[PDB]
Amino acid sequence: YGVRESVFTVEGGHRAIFFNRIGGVQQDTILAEGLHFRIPWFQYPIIYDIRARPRKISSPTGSKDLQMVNISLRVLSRPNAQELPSMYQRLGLDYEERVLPSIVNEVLKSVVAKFNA
Amino acid sequence: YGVRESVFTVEGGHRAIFFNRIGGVQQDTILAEGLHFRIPWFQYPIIYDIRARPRKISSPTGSKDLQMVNISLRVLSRPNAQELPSMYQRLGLDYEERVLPSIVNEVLKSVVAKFNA
Amino acid sequence: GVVNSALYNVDAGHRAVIFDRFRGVQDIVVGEGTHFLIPWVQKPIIFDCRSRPRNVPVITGSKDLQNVNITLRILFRPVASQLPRIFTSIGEDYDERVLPSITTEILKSVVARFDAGELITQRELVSRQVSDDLTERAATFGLILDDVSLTHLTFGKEFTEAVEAKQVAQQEAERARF
Amino acid sequence: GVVNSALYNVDAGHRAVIFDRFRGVQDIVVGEGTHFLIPWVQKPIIFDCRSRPRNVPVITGSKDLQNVNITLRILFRPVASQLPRIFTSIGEDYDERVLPSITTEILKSVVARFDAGELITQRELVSR
Repeated sequence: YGVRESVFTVEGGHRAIFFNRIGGVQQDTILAEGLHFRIPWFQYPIIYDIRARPRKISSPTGSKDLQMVNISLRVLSRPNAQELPSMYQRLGLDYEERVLPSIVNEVLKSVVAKFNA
Repeated sequence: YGVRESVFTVEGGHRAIFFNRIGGVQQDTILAEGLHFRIPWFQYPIIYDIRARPRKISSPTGSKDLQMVNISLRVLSRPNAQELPSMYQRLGLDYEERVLPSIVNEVLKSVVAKFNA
Repeated sequence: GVVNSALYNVDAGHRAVIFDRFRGVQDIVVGEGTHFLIPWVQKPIIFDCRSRPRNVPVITGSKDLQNVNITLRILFRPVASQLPRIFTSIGEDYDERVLPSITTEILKSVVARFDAGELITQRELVSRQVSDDLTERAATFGLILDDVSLTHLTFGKEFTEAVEAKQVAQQEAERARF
Repeated sequence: GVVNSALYNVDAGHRAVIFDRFRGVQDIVVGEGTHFLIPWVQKPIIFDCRSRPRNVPVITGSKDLQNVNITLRILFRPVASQLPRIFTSIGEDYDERVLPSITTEILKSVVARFDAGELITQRELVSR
């Protein structure tokens, strides 16, 4: 626990916070790999630098009576350098199956409802 | 032990008619949510789990037509805590499930026969 | 008995009725006060009664001799002191094999007042009728009639045929149109 | 972890509604922090406010539809300040008892409002 939780040198350059929730200021910053050290218990590990994962989200949809067609929209999901301070509190767990499905799908519905393609 | 022999603690969502079976009548002593006096040797708790309890009931019902169709209601319900002794004297600590099929089967059927449902 | 020899400790809300085996059954209204309990099985037996449901239908013909079955959700609460007063017959949990006769008499008189369809389109009317008939006979049993439901209507395959055929007639109107 | 106990080590959403044992609820609800929770003046009734994406399907009709299949994803949290009330009125659940009450009733009425083609036309306005 404690020792490894405090270690923050770690070979690499990844963006991740060890957020001191007991006083919520740190939230908007990160620890860069190559540091050391932070409080194992009061501070909590959140991954900001999330790699560009190619998530394909697909959905059939139509317009008025126009036949339903399936849009294939793949998302690369770039790293969240300064987006996790809110994302982790809101979602915490991987957004890829929590809010990103709506972020894509609801838009897809608007797309074909307009009639394209 | 002795603590339980003199008092009873409910964290929430539960009542108990501390009804004196042995030497007197104490049914008015309804467990207030939390710590409340009762002596099990003489005074027996009739415990009611008064939380928002669901129950989906399905039944074919009538209409302004000869057609009957299956309509269903997810009965969320709470026993009326402050009147537990009354119902306890009438129907007892199972009415929360036994009275509902006498209730909903006419709530629905009356309403749906008045409409064309 | 032993722990309740000279004592009884009235179980109000559970109505333990004392059956004076020493003299047959109690002629005293239980539990109107602490009662002496004779070792020769003059002892209380819990008859709380309490939600006592019986959801029973009765096969009967209708105004047009249709096979109507309505599961009367019968619900009795025996009158607090009267059931102890019924010691000449059933001081115990009033025999639920006797009670369904209330429906075999009443529901048979109730069916053919509405022929099926009238109930389908008008529930409350017949529901109140049957609840009043049941209430009168519940008084004859010495029981409090609780909300009895007129429900789960089986009425006639000729009517279900007629209503599906009614929709067929409408479907044919539109089908022939197009 | 030894320190994880006693000291309430906790991340996003795990709102340990703090109760005494028992007269009522303590003035505060905590789910992001680290402090002691002694279950006599501090009972840790954790409601995980971490958002809950529930895609609830509904098969229904409309003003003229008979067979339309409509799935609704609701992402939600519970209100922290109302978690004490929830605890005494619903329990440790803030969903599953009431999840259908915020999907089924609404969608049945909403789809009844719209019709063949207007569900399709309105989209985000049906969702509105």
